[PDB]
Amino acid sequence: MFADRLFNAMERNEPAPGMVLVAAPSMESEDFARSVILIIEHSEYATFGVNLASRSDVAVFNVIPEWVPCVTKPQALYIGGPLNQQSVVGVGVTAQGVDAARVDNLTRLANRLVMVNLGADPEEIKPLVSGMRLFAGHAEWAPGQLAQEIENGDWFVAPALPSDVTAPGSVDVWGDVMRRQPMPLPLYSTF
Repeated sequence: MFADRLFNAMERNEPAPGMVLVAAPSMESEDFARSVILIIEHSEYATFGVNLASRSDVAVFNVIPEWVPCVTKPQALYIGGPLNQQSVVGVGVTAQGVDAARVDNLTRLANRLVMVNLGADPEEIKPLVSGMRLFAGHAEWAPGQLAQEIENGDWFVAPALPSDVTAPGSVDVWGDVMRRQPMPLPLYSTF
């Protein structure tokens, strides 16, 4: 866009758990280009999030095989971010009837999105979620840093959908999240 950075022509939704940070088309960093970062923690100390757009070549079975029954295909670890890549976290979609606030092993982000305690018994969790994906590594923003970057036009804050977390392997996550946003963002998606 000529007038200004693409996102500065859009509305500014407040960052919060359950929202995704969409990378600007011009962001070129190998670790963050075309990422869709789900915010999983947002406090005065930091903001943590996991990219939903990058599938790794590591199969869940080769790391935590006990969770494969609950993992939505592709059953591979997704690269959540450049930090703590040995750390794995699970994001699920609550099943009908479930209220995460009533389950110790499920932490609500927003709507039906939840954090799954991977230390829990997979058999306990299985009937409580209709989908789940595992993320190795995460991204962290120092205090005030996310605001600065948003002001710089680096990120577009938008709500996440369960379909972003359980997206099939043939789906272009960054591309499709951009296509469901107001014009002219869809004109910058690419497949």
